[PDB]
Amino acid sequence: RAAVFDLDGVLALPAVFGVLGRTEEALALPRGLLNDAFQKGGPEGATTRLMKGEITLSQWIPLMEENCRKCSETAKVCLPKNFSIKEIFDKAISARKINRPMLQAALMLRKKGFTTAILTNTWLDDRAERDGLAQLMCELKMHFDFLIESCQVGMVKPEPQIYKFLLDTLKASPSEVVFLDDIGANLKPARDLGMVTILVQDTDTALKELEKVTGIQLLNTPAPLPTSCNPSDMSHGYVTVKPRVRLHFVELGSGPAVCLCHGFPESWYSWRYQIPALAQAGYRVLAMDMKGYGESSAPPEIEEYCMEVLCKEMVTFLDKLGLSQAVFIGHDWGGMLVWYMALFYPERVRAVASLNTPFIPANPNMSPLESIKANPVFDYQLYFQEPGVAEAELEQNLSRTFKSLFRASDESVLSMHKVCEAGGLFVNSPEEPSLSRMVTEEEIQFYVQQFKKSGFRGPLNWYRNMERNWKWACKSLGRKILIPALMVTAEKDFVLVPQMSQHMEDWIPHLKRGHIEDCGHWTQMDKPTEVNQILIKWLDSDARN
Amino acid sequence: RAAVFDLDGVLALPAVFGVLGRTEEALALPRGLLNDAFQKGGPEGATTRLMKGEITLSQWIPLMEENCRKCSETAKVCLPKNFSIKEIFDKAISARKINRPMLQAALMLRKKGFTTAILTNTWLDDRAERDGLAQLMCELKMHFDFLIESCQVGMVKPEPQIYKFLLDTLKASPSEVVFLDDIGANLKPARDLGMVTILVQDTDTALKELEKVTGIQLLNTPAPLPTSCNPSDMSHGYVTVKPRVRLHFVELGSGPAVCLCHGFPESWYSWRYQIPALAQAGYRVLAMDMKGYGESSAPPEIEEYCMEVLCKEMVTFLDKLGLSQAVFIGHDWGGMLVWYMALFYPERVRAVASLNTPFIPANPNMSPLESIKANPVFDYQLYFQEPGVAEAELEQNLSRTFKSLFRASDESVLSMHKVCEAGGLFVNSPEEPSLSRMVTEEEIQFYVQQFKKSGFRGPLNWYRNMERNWKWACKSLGRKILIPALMVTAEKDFVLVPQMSQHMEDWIPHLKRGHIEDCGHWTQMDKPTEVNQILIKWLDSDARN
Ligand SMILES: CS(=O)(=O)c1ccc([C@@H](CCNC(=O)c2ccc(C#N)cc2)c2ccc(F)cc2)cc1
Ligand SMILES: CS(=O)(=O)c1ccc([C@@H](CCNC(=O)c2ccc(C#N)cc2)c2ccc(F)cc2)cc1
Repeated sequence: RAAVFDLDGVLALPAVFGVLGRTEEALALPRGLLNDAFQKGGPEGATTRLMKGEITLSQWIPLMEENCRKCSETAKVCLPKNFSIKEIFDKAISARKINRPMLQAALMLRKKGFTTAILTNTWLDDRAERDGLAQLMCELKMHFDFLIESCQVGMVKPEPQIYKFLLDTLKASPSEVVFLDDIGANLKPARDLGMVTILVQDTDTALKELEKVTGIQLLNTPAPLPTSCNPSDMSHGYVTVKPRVRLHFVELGSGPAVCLCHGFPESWYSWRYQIPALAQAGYRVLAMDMKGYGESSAPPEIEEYCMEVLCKEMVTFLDKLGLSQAVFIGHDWGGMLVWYMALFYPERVRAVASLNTPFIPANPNMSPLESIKANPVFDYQLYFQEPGVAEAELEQNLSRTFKSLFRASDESVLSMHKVCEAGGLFVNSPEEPSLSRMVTEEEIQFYVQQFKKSGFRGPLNWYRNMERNWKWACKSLGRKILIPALMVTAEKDFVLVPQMSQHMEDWIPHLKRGHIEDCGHWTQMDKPTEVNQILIKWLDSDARN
Repeated sequence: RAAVFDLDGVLALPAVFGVLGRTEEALALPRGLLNDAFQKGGPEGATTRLMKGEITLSQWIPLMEENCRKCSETAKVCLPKNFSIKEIFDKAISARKINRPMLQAALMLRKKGFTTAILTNTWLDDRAERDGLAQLMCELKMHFDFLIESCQVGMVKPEPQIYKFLLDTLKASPSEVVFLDDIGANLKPARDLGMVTILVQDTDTALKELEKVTGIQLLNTPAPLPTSCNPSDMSHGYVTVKPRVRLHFVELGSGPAVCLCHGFPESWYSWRYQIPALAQAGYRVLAMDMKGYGESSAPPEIEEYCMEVLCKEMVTFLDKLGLSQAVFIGHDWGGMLVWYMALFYPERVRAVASLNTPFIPANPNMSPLESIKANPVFDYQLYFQEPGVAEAELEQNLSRTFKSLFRASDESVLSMHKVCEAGGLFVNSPEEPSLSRMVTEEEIQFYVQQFKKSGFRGPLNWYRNMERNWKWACKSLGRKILIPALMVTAEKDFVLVPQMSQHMEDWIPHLKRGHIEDCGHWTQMDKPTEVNQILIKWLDSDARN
């Protein structure tokens, strides 16, 4: 089945066309005058030339002016002193926003296997403010299989040929397609060809008709998840920071650079729900494969994964990309890394935020090993110390590893206490775990394929530098973090517990906080919507300025 | 040999330290008061803690205030009502600019085989305006082999240990190193260790001493070329636009996106002289391998290289990167592509500029083949038509191909007239051309290695769509280009001659122009300095806003 949506008055409101009407009233012009001038000449008039791509919007403005003068002349009325078609359309175009419920329905239909398309009468926009529209189309168009624009195909609704062209690109028969439009005249040829047609006035009634005919719930459905990433559709970047070390990243959006740093044992892909949201919010997102992971290099030496070297390489990464600063947002081990970036390279850090991981200053009077002992839930970290032991258990069955790890707070385990005595992470774990509700089998297989390259040696080495990190961290014991900073705690992270962050204000006076209840350790995919809301509010506040 | 430069008062002026003096005068304070408060406590004072990285600049401010109060108390003077150390240093830091002649000397020394370094007493900067400094250090640091900062190594000049640390990272003996500094006290330990030392007051005298001791001309040398790109040091991006098509690009900088499009038969690397300049000027540069080239995909089908498909893929490229617009700058075939982007996708084009290639509207009354015949210098294009003929000649000896093509206007040939009758491009060409003054043997071998992947089939296919491009271009004959536009002509391009652009104002009313005399077809490497000046002035005018 197929579903086809118009843009103006359907996926975007208010219909620019509906501004003519409101404008007429405001200026106290005769009803319909502006709409009349707009369509004047029908098939051979200025506006049809515009919609077929014969001329640009800026060439059209003067033509529209002329039609307005002729219409006012005929109607025996005068147009206002500073009457300006340029200004009127600027405002109408800018006012138009995405109709979220209609978009949501479109996403549901595609998710359930429909091929979807936007078919729109539109123009080539060369106005100085054309970027606003450019941004609208971009956001919408990514959610659809096809976008057919009159000005690119040289055809316009309601000409019968464009409907045949639609069916051809849909590779579907008319009876297999639903077509939604707010303009009855433009529906007729669709109906004539035999497709199901919906006349959109109010969105809710339209979606009622739409769910009735497709047999799929579209109205009053549960809150959808944020948009995710298809790895194959992303821009992949590669930067050599040292002769044998290259960092891979995925990049999306424009605006202030935002560098996302994942935890153990994860991937750039762990940010899949924030990447599109942050980009759409006006940021240039750079989601790293951290050293040891995925398409980034994974040298064997333990020392290659100490915080001092990892931080230095992140600075080099910025240097090579030509960035003086980025905002750094980290989760888990990535969260610890970003605190040290703030502490040692404040000049390069526009702002810093950590999910789950608190900033804990080094204790100069206690070995890090001792500190780890003094906390039952930290037992698995000692298990990780001896090279080879954990690698073997984690690498044995990768699908099992990730299905056991990536689980919501209710779906547990694992129980990271008494792991050493038990003799392993999964010693009490099923061979074939159920799939957690947070992930799909396909998402799990992505992580599986990523870890086939380098395995767990690199990732585990992040844990094998306790003494070295402690020494380096001690150098910072006189400092405070005084750049913009955000700490997000997760109620149900049973290792990185919210109370671990209780004293951070001592080191970070102006610290801002967020808190997510009913949220386990895997914050980004556990509660993506709330994560996105927290980060975006904080970015627009403390980074973007 | 090695050369080591201080930052403040050497590679950057004025020395922030020299603001204390000017500030004292402006406020009519006792001479030296501010400088005294700044150094108070010597080895154990607040400022030494700052320079060793014990505390940040923002923690230091209050300490400096206190020292100022104590000094004024002792001197029996009062400090002004709104005396503010924060404000004073903000201004001093911002005023500091790169000392271009000193940098130039450093570049020459490195070019001639010196290992170079910056050794600086500096601080961890967590001020709200820290990015200004971040940007200074970034620009400087890329030109040096090492940067040693006191606050990162926990040592400060003039402590003897930092000089030993310098020598260790230089891997050189004292007698092999020259050390330039504006502070005599900081030179002594260097001199004591036996290195050559230069006390920098005025830059010119310092460079006089420097050239005398190195035996290399540093003063009043010819204008250097702009900074180039080392392919291994760049960020490389990859985007799949279609199942079998991926576009590779190099990316540098932040700010408005600027997409550079090369010509035939070139590479992203053809922009090597503009990439660093444009980034430094405040743009995010994306230099493409165009379809058919380098690390981009090279499908065999001729139709894959028509303008309609190439343009559509560039739009998809923007879509996947999350960019609503980019400025498009093209040269040669890239220049033609960018004109069509402006014409068919104005919404996505922030601004458009072409080097050499004029915009020539399609002639609806003449086949493109006919038009090509009507111009002797276009003869080589007919030679290119039949698949396989030109590929064989261009692929036979790649080094020869590029050494013959990439030549300044005086160093010619080739003579692209009567190529068909002659039976080939190089039929009158030497087997082993001399190396043009525009390129090095190493640059030539880069192009050689790039074309080993896909050869010339893809690139030649750009020429094999004359009829198809003409048909598509005819659809635009009613339009004008009304977005910001720049045409740069080159006096000595004997194919894309400046007079070919004479009527462009008819189609592009607000067209801006640049013109480069004594410039051949290979504009970017022929006259990189002037290209950079023209583009940057136009960007800051018509794109950046
Ligand atoms: C029981 S639960 O709440 O669901 C939960 C589940 C999984 C984990 C993570 C934790 C990984 N992170 C760190 O070990 C870490 C340590 C120090 C700093 C510092 N500084 C940062 C991260 C984990 C644990 C064991 C694994 F084999 C894989 C992943 C945490 C809580
Ligand atoms: C004699 S000189 O002045 O030094 C000179 C040297 C080399 C060239 C370039 C020209 C390539 N470009 C185009 O053929 C082109 C055509 C139409 C549009 C359009 N629209 C764009 C480019 C060239 C020519 C032959 C080659 F084998 C390789 C490269 C031009 C002038």
